[PDB]
Amino acid sequence: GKLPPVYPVTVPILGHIIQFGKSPLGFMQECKRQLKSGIFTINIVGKRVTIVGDPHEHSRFFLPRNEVLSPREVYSFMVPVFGEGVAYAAPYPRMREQLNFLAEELTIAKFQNFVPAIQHEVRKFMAANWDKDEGEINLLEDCSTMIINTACQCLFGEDLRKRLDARRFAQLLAKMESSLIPAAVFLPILLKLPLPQSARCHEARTELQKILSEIIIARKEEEVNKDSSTSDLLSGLLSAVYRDGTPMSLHEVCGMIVAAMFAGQHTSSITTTWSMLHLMHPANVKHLEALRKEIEEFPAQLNYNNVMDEMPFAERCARESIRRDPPLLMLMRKVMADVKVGSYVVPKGDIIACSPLLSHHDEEAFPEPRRWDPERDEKVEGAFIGFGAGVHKCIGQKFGLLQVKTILATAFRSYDFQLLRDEVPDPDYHTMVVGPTASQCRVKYIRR
Ligand code: HEM
Ligand SMILES: O=C(N[C@@H](Cn1cncn1)c1ccc(Cl)cc1Cl)c1ccc(-c2nnc(-c3ccccc3)o2)cc1
Repeated sequence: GKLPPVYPVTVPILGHIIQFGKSPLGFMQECKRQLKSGIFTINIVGKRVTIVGDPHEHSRFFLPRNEVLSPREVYSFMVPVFGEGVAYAAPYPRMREQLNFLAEELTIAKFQNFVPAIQHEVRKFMAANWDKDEGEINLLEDCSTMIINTACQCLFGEDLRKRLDARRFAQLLAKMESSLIPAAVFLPILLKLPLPQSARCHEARTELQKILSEIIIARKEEEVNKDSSTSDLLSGLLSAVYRDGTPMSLHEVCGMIVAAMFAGQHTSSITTTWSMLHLMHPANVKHLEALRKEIEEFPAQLNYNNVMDEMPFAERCARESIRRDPPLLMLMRKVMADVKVGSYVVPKGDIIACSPLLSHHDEEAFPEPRRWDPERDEKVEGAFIGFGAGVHKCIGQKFGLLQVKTILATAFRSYDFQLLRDEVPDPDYHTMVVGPTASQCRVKYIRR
């Protein structure tokens, strides 16, 4: 009656999923062009997915309440990692309380200490691995390693870090990441079947929870004497009290730690990696010299004020990396009730989606979208959705960018880099969180 245009189904069981796999951006643009409409419906394994692909209409996706546009069903596949009743799996008011508590642990007030702590970890890394006059590295692997160290330095007590060090924490997160199946969104039977991948999620989460409980017990054994107990993400969340007067359970605390550490790890690593890749490319020398000018007068020891107040260009670099190659390609909700978007009604039962990948390549909002240009601004309000928006906007943005900017400032003060390829790497769309193709990320570092 008032449905968006349906892109024709020509291969029935998997309507558009194979073409989407082959070229996510190419596919979606072709739907947009052929149907002459930013708002269109594709068919994924038999499920209607209505894409809100017109930037002018972003608010119709991001602003409706959970009860109308629901995130629970689309995050169901992450329950084995977050836990039953945690985050999106909890009743919505309780979901928001949990997410709010997490947000409060990532506030700007803590950054006074985070900045030197982060730089210290970075400098430790570089000293140990970038210690030659010049050397070849995988930049993606190395940025990932730095982000695990910097994040854990900020958010984990030293006792926790001893128990769960960078190597072990990486392995744990990797076991989780490699064992999740986003396809379960469209093949919900997967969540009910015996799968090795589900078992592995349970093992990893159980290992983490065991470690947390041992740390909690040890702190309680030792605290009365200390006069100075450990303050970290774990202790913060443990002291949270819900509006009904009850504390978070360890189960919930573990899940929220999984959520934070998982969320921050890949996105922040990938963002740092893309930024450095672009900045070291010849097409972008004007931009590199803009970064080197920004940071030229900084102390050897970055402080809060340097990073928070005096790095607007470095931040523009991070943001435009996410603009061009957003780590999260597709944001989704389940439609619980009919919703107006543009000239259309999206029916109850649809999955509705808003794709940072598609929207970031709308040529009205972002002319020449495959050009990386940190000096661009959007020409359509709210077109940039790299960190989402509205009800579920990213709560980790500032902390993520804090780490990115600190690495950029620290790396480029002491090194140049040469990309060992003519072009900036292709994005690799095969993974949950999309980064540059790992095998294309070998670079030469050169000490200054
Ligand atoms: C570093 C680059 C980052 C990018 C590009 C990014 C991107 C996003 C996006 C697109 C969303 C929206 C999800 C949706 O609409 O369904 C989101 C939400 C979220 N992000 Fe991030 N994020 C980043 C860093 C972080 C970090 C460092 C953390 C935690 C330390 C974090 C934690 C979260 C959480 C908890 C949510 C859910 C918010 C809610 O549901 O209300 N993110 N992020
Ligand atoms: O990593 C995921 N979610 C993360 C996103 N994140 C927020 N900041 C940093 N990352 C996440 C979100 C909320 C919370 Cl609290 C914890 C996490 Cl850790 C995630 C990745 C991919 C998908 C996904 N599901 N379906 C797709 C998809 C569907 C069609 C085409 C392409 C992708 O992608 C879902 C979740």
